[PDB]
Parts: sequence; structure tokens; C-alpha cells
Amino acid sequence: HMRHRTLSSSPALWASIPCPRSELRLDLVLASGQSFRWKEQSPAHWSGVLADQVWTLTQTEDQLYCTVYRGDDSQVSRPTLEELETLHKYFQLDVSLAQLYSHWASVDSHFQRVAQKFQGVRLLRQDPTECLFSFICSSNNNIARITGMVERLCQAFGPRLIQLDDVTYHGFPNLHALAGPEAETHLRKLGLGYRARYVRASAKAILEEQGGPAWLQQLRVAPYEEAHKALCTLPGVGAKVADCICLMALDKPQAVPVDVHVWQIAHRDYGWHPKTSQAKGPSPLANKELGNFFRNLWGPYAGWAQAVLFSADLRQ
Ligand SMILES: Cc1nc2[nH]c(N)nc(=S)c2[nH]1
Ligand code: NI
Repeated sequence: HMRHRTLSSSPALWASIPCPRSELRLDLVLASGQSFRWKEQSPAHWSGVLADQVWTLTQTEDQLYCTVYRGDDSQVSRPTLEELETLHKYFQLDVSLAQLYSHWASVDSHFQRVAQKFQGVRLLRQDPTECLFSFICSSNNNIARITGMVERLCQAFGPRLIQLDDVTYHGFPNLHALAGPEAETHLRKLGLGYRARYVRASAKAILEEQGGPAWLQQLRVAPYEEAHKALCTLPGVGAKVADCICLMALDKPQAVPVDVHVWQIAHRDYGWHPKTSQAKGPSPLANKELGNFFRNLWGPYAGWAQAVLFSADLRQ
């Protein structure tokens, strides 16, 4: 009934935010392992849900164009001012990525080379709940599969928003919905495997042990180290997952997730080995050590630099 807008099709309905290609490349940010809720339905047109609404996003060399689908039986209008603010905060556009790129570059030549080809990789400020349960799905997984699991989980447990072409859009579930006695069984049906148990258990744990989603808000203002430790008490959440959530949803720019990719990057590209470890390969200690290494080199926005390299290590 209703269709995925392009900018050519329905230019009336779009609005714009002044934003150079160099501060944000949508195609590098939206499907490079931060959010799993965005897809390029038509070329250069990214559609996804954001806080119980659907958006299509596209950009020129100096403009970010965006349009909103309210969902309900609505008078299709342009994005409001508040909705444009919501998108501004989402891309943390107050932060100048140009100055961060040069600041990291001045101590790190490897970064300088990569950053040539990979500009406009910045961090989304994601909802905590959505980031938590998406990253619980990330264990022993690739982006594409995580994307699939998260989509079905939202269709199965989350409120229906709107349909566009053959795609139905659902909001992220509340904790209560994931915590119930049939939730693990349903989630296995949806292909999550062992992650089904961690999803239900962490949903149940945040409700009963931590008092629901205001807890995640507390962790947003809590210092990084405290947030990381508290996340790590949850079923299915270790250092990597906890660091991804810290970086991506709890405003801890210094959080450096250490997975197989950044372990490999460190060794291959930086010649780093664990010093204070005698054991040669990965471990909790060595991984924590590697995180410290990157903070020391890049500074309090080490997490963001790390995202530039992670994103670049996907594209051959
Ligand atoms: C899905 C995903 N896994 C990740 N691991 C690391 N180290 N960095 C990022 S940004 C990431 N994203
Ligand atoms: Ni070596």
C-alpha cells in the first residue's frame, strides 16, 4: 500500500540537516556492526526504525536528507524540528569527527593511511536496551546473521509500526516481553540458538535484580569502569559485549571492544603482543591489556577510532 520513499520520488516530504560526507558516511556507519536495524532498500537510501518510528536516510556531499513515516493513519508530513533533533543526537553530530581523525592521526600513521579511504565513520548513540540484546546476539556470529535474528525477534516480540513494500517494521521489545516463561522457547524457534537463554535471562535479571530500564540509564551517567562491571553480571554479557554497549549506548567513548578483529588488527598492523602476559594468545587479561594499549595511544575517544578500524577491516 505504502512504498519506500526515495528523494527523487517524493522530495516534498524530505528534510535536510547540514552535514558533510566527511563527518558521516551512512554506508559505512549503518551496516558496519553498530546498529543492525538499517537496510539499503533502494541505492543510497537507508531505511530503519528509530525510537518507534521508521526513517529513510540519504545524503549528498554536504547534506543529510531524511524523511519519517509516523506509521499510524497519518497526514504524511516532513520531519518536525524535534524529530530532526532526535536524528542529530543519534549521529552525535555535535562531535567533530574531522578533529578526532587528525588527533588520532598525529600519533598513529597506520590510522592516517586507513582514514584516507574510510572517512565519516562515527558512533551512533543507540538505545541501551536495543544495543544490549543485539550484542547478546553477537556471540559467535556475523553481522548478517545478527541482523536476521534481531529482525525476527522484533517482529515476534515488538509492536508493529508500519509496512513499506514487502517489509514490515516493528519496534524493539520492552524487557517484560523478553522475560516471560515462553520467551526462550520462541527465541530458539527464531534461530537464536543458545543466545535465546541469555536474552530471556538478562531481560528477567534487569527487571527483577536491577529494577528495569532506568538501571541502564544510571549506567549512562555512571563512570565507564562501573558500567562495564555491572553489564558483565548479565547472562551472555562479557567484556567484548559490555564494551560495545558502553561505547555505543552508554556514552563511554573510551570503551574499546576486543574481539577477534581488533586482536588481529593489533598484532598485524601495530605489532602489539601482550607484554605482561607470558601466554601468547587471547585471554581476558590480555584483552583488557590490549584495550588499555589503545586508550593510551588514541586517548579518551579510543572507542571511536577503534570503530573506524573495525569498519575498515570488514571491507576487504
Ligand atoms: C558487531 C560488532 N562487533 C564488533 N566488535 C568490535 N570490536 N567493534 C565493533 S564496533 C563491533 N561491532
Ligand atoms: Ni608477532
